[PDB]
Amino acid sequence: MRECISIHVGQAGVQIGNACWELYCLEHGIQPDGQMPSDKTIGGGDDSFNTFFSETGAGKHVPRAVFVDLEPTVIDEVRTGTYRQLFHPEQLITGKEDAANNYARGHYTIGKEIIDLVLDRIRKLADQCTGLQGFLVFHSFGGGTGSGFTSLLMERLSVDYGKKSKLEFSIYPAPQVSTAVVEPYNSILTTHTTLEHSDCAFMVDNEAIYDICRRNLDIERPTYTNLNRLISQIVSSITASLRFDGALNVDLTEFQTNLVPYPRIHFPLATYAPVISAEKAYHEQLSVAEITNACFEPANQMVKCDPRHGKYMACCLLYRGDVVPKDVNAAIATIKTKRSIQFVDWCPTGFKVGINYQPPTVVPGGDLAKVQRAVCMLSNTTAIAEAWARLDHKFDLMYAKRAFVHWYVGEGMEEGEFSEAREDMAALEKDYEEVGVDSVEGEGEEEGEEY
Amino acid sequence: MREIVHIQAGQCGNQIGAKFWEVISDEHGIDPTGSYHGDSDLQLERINVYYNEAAGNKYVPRAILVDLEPGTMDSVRSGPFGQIFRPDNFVFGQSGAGNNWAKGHYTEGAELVDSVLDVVRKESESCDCLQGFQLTHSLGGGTGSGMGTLLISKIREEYPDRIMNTFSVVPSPKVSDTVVEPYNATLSVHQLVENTDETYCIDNEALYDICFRTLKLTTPTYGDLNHLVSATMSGVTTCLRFPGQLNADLRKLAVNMVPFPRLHFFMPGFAPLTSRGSQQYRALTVPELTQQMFDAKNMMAACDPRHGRYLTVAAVFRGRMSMKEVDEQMLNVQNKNSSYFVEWIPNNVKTAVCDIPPRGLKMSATFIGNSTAIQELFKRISEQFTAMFRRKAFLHWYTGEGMDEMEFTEAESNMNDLVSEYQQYQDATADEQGEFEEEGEEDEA
Amino acid sequence: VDSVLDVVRKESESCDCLQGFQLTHSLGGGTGSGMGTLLISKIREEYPDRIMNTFSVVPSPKVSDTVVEPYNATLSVHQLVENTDETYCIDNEALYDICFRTLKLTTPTYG
Ligand SMILES: Nc1nc2c(ncn2[C@@H]2O[C@H](COP(=O)(O)OP(=O)(O)OP(=O)(O)O)[C@@H](O)[C@H]2O)c(=O)[nH]1
Ligand SMILES: Nc1nc2c(ncn2[C@@H]2O[C@H](COP(=O)(O)OP(=O)(O)O)[C@@H](O)[C@H]2O)c(=O)[nH]1
Ligand SMILES: Nc1nc2c(ncn2[C@@H]2O[C@H](COP(=O)(O)OP(=O)(O)O)[C@@H](O)[C@H]2O)c(=O)[nH]1
Ligand SMILES: [Mg+2]
Repeated sequence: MRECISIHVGQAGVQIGNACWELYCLEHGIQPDGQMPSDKTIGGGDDSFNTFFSETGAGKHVPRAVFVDLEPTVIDEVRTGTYRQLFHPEQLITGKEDAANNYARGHYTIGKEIIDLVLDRIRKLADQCTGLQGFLVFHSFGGGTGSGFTSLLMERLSVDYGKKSKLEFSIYPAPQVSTAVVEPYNSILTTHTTLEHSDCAFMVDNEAIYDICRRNLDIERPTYTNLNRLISQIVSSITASLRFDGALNVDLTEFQTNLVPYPRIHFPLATYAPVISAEKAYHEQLSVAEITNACFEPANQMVKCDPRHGKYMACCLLYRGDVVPKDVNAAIATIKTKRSIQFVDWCPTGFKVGINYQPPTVVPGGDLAKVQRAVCMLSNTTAIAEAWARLDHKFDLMYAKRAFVHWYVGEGMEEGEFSEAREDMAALEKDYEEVGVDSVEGEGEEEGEEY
Repeated sequence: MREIVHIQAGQCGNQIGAKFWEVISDEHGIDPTGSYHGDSDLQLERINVYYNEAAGNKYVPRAILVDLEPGTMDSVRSGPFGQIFRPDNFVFGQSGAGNNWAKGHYTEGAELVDSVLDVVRKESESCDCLQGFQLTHSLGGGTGSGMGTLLISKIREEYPDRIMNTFSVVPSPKVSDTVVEPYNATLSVHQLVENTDETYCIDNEALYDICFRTLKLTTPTYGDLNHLVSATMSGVTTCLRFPGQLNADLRKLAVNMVPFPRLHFFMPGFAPLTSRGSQQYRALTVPELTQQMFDAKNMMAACDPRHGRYLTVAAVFRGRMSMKEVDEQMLNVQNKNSSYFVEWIPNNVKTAVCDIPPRGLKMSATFIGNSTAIQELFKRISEQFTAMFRRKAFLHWYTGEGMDEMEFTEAESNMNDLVSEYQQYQDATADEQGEFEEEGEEDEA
Repeated sequence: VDSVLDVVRKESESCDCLQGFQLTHSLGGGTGSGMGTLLISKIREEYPDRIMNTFSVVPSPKVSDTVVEPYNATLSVHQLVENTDETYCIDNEALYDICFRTLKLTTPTYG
């Protein structure tokens, strides 16, 4: 019909997939062991969510999910957790040794020992999609398997299924926060390999989401369970049009056709709103304008570059729940009219708008805001060229001294691989500079009069 | 699901093991009977990582115990947790090294090592998901040092890509525990450095200082020290053995900690450390953890890290943290102290955060740091060696065990090269190796 | 589109005097634009003297709902201009303003 398939790649992808797949059950009434607790048509009906689940037995749900890190410790938490009896036991996949925060262990040794077991179970899910759209991968660019397996999966999928939607969903490098000494290398060996494959790739940073939780939600203590249980609502707001009815719904293809002027410029940065504390939600007005204002606010962005350092190319601004097309048109006309909120000179048409009737729904187990309506935004902009410039800075100090490179060598990797990934970053730097320019015409050299 | 093997070599390497194994029996619920009686399903989930499942709720440790004296072996088995060590996992001589590193490496310990390797093979063929080996030892000792190194060099011949972790005591700063320390430590290094992936440089006078300073005890013995250390070897392996917000495999820290192939000698540390009459007062927080672990005088190591720059540092937390605060305290301590850091290795940190704390306590963290300040210890031991060696002091005893004068000269040269390198990593700039040039002419002919 | 043309035919052999064709679609849409101008340009070869008439959502001047609007609209108008008989231009920026001004509807819905 309209089927999607998610792959949860490495520790971050997995930790995220546990948040996501609480909410994908919870939206439909589906219980933590796949059960539909009450069904108006046992063996058909609505059930609009066969796009996210395959049905078995007497109306038990099996999800359309995959879990993989070469660490049992993070997958066994799926097979012994609160939801163990939801998922499929040959869809909680491991390997014999975890990837040490390294690329080459993925791409040329140990990921390369598990890729054909994974691609096979993916083939059995795919054949059971009557209307396969494509697949999403959830990762960190800074991850070990995150870098090393996504790359090797999308080298396989993009010529296994081809014209099918190729998506990524990525934890994207923090400006000042870090986790690992080896993140710049993991990121840049994956962009080299995988930016040739995704049609659109959707971006968030932990340093911004920590900010959202400390400011907007007014949480003193963001655990990763506090963080990821926000992100759930991002893909819940992206995926609504495939899960519920409405007025102006958006397939997984249309983000591509609209967010991407050029097929290297397909990394749009997310934000989602409203986000308030359980004190703030009782004094706010939370109308569509006021959401849409907070959606373009620089502090409020889910990748931590200020969009004002950039210029906007394109954007996608989907609305969910209590929302009205004239009221939305009014907020678009407002952000548009404030030209100070800056687009490129050449932009004829920069927007993609949507209406889905089902509201936002939270989780059990917080002091949380049960709002009536929400927006989910993705920004395409030269502001990502500020954080490319940071990867250009991080890389060159390490790689000149040739720090760490022997750990990648000894697990299957060329030296020319690093070099040719940074070469691609030398291109990307400029691929993003040949856009931020104004459309004015002319060439060569002159020093005299025409008049 | 992945499995560790451990080596308890010499007097010290084994005395630390006996208290390490006490700490690691308690963490997995296991009574000194060698059976479980524990307090979580998750202690059993990963009881496999250290232990073999013997029949009828029986566990034995993946420990192999190596010496040329039987003395501490009598004291392990008449000691606490003695009954748990299976008899065939004791493998020892009755003649000793007598402090002579060479009598370990060449004469007696060499006559034992194959019979050891059997016990090592029995263990390694039975854990399919074998990930790495550990050793505890003395560096300045004859036995943990002189035999445990050849054993490591024959472990690395049989298990070529598996992790090798090494938990040294080092020679003593101001006065010696054993006279031949500068030759034992320097002979040892030229076997280690081509056969280990991680080496940890613990200083017993730093543990004696830490005990009078942060724990404020005047009388710390080996049990207080052998517990103070075991939080590092517990710590480093917690994020393998229990779930976390960042789980971490042994390789996951080595591959962050080591930037070049011989640059893998570490300064360990731990928080929090507080006396019994002040645990009521200091705060149980992540800025106290971080600033306790980065206190120059909180290092379990012969060196003041304000003398060097940090190449790399990992930081393993335990207990239930804000991940925001783990990150925000790493961010702060690197903004406050940037000049003690190798500036062409920007962002020098690796975090891991396990959800499961030390016994009956709210929280902790484990530090593994790569300062260049470590060069002060190998400077000492090279200048010391030089003063014994340009005179033939003690050298009759080791040449008496067949070592050629080239063996000590290659060793010293090898150490000297490591030291010369450490200077070349210290305070260095992002330089690109160019030289002075000048202008030509434009008057073409 | 052949499977449709077959149903359009089965409808056309139901009409005693086939008047012609009404369409509702969007020019800023994908399918309404692209698969409708496929259908418009194929009908005309099969139904030469009948009228073929269209009620199009057309791009509006202040805002835009889809980024490829100018491509879709202009690729559309290329076919429509020489295979149709009427083109009723319908615009949501006016529809939203008529609902707000003339009917005093504070919140105009697509309903
Ligand atoms: N948002 C978020 N990021 C996470 C989470 N877990 C870790 N991270 C990030 O993802 C990366 C860490 O993952 P890795 O430890 O490399 O996990 P991996 O991809 O499986 O690599 P190996 O475990 O070595 O296979 C870093 O860039 C982190 O900042 C999580 O649950 N949420
Ligand atoms: N930290 C600590 N150091 C000790 C312990 N027992 C001995 N050592 C130290 O280890 C060194 C002695 O080496 P030893 O292990 O006897 O040499 P070997 O048995 O020949 O390898 C000296 O520095 C002692 O202080 C112990 O259990 N704890
Ligand atoms: N006036 C009107 N326009 C609508 C309605 N729903 C969608 N649209 C518009 O039609 C366009 C959506 O294109 P869509 O129909 O999704 O593309 P298609 O399915 O590929 O033909 C946008 O311009 C929307 O504003 C509606 O009920 N009334
Ligand atoms: Mg992993």
